Amino acid sequence: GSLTEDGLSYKEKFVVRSYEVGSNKTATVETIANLLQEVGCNHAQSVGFATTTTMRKLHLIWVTARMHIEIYKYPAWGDVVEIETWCQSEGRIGTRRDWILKDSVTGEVTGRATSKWVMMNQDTRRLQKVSDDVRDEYLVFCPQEPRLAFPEENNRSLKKIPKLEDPAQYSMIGLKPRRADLDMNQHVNNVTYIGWVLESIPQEIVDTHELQVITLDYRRECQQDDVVDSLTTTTSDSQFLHLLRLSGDGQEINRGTTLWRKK
Amino acid sequence: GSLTEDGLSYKEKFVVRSYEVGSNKTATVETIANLLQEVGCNHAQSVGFSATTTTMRKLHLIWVTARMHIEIYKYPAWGDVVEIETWCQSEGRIGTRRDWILKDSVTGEVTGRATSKWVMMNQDTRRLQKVSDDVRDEYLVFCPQEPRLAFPEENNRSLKKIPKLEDPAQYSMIGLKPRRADLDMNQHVNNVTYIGWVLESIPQEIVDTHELQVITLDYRRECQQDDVVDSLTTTTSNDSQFLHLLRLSGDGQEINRGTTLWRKK
Ligand SMILES: NS(=O)(=O)c1nc2ccccc2[nH]1
Ligand SMILES: NS(=O)(=O)c1nc2ccccc2[nH]1
Ligand SMILES: NS(=O)(=O)c1nc2ccccc2[nH]1
Ligand SMILES: NS(=O)(=O)c1nc2ccccc2[nH]1
Repeated sequence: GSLTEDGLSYKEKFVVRSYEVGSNKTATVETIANLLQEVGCNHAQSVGFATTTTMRKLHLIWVTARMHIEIYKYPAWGDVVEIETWCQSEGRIGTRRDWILKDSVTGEVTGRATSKWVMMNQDTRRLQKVSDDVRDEYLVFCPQEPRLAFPEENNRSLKKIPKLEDPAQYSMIGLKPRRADLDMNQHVNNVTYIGWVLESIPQEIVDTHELQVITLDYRRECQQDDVVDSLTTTTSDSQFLHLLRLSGDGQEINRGTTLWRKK
Repeated sequence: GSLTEDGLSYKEKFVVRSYEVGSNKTATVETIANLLQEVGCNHAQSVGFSATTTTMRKLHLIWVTARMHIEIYKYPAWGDVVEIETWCQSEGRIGTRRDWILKDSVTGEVTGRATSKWVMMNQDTRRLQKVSDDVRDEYLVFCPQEPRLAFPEENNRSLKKIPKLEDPAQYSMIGLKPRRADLDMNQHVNNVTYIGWVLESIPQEIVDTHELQVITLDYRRECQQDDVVDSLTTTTSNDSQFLHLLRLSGDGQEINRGTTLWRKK
């Protein structure tokens, strides 16, 4: 992988692996989300990091508030996918990381993704606005004119998501993370939550449809000793409303929506 | 990746990913096992497979793992390049063996080795059978004919008999179940998931103070998509050794048994 000519974005190519594909012999949405995360990490590394030196002193970190992914074509096993990523400052609200997925052979856009990030103290877990000091250190690595993976007005990446009401139409209960679900800092990897959301989608939908769009809001993290219930209700293509909550007290950890296209 | 000059083995390089590493910023044993599986798949593809031979597909026969043995001396760090060489060997009518050698691409030193025993099974009845001559002839042209062992040694750990853990277990992790990411393209539980489930009953204190050096796993029965598993461990022991058992949560039907050896950091 490498930074582009202007040094304001990063590209990397990936060969889709045998264990990364589902029943259709194409990459799962979890494989795609892991690849987006990997190219974001390589981008941060290439420009010197995604914590700045002043964030490290103040015990501040970037946390995902929302992830939105749209896939037109999932790459097949053995195919090469090229992913371009970049970051943008959204004033004192936080930052945004965007991605464009392309088929390396044709050059066509096969997918796009966007994510909203907020600044949090690692210890108290309290959200803070972005200070000028931190903003100035990040801006030299971002394009200053707008660059949006989802430019369109009233697009699906910025839609408000409601809270699923009991009883849910479908459910998968007692979900718990194992060591492979954790990142290097022993926190549950963000991609695991996408997997848990999808566990309450019936197998008949997965067998007859392809997932086209997924929007996920992250409210609270699942700890290593927590147990999660995944709830889904059809709102309609087929659209669903989703809710992840702790198995015991019913504390919300995530909410989202999915849109599926008939094969 | 590519077949070597003689066409009897296959090599591939991998850059260790951010999500593939544990707390030490080095690859997990599950990442290593996924990479071994990936290089085995690429080897089969390079020599014409899609690893079912012509006679196997008409007879509804497949290769299934009976045992997996992995020894790691050094886990590659995040961003490091690991080179893996793999090859197959016929073991007469018993079945086949796939071996691997892991190397640090910069130094060329051997950082790990693995071996696996495979048996022929009818896909539908699940009945094991010996390898026929017609099938054996079809895969011998892709294997070295003189012995080539990742584990040569006379009393090596890869061929040791594993006993059945007796109740009560010292440690346990109950109610483990697969999610869609744990399945392969054929909707069967991926073999690597079982390694993860075995490791779930190892205490976090062992994981924090030791590195896993050796793992031997016997596969007895598969976990179906609607099954629930209990992972059991008892210490059998500088180094710490454990005896492992995976069984179905309900009737206690054995699915796997194994051993692990851990060395103090
Ligand atoms: N909320 S989180 O993204 O799961 C998270 N919180 C964290 C605190 C310290 C270090 C890493 C963290 N990752
Ligand atoms: N973080 S976890 O993957 O949920 C986890 N923590 C563990 C501590 C001890 C034993 C098993 C464990 N599994
Ligand atoms: N026993 S197994 O390795 O989980 C397995 N059985 C199978 C039957 C048909 C197709 C793939 C399979 N994988
Ligand atoms: N155990 S699994 O094969 O990952 C799985 N999860 C499921 C959720 C809903 C319907 C069928 C499922 N199969």
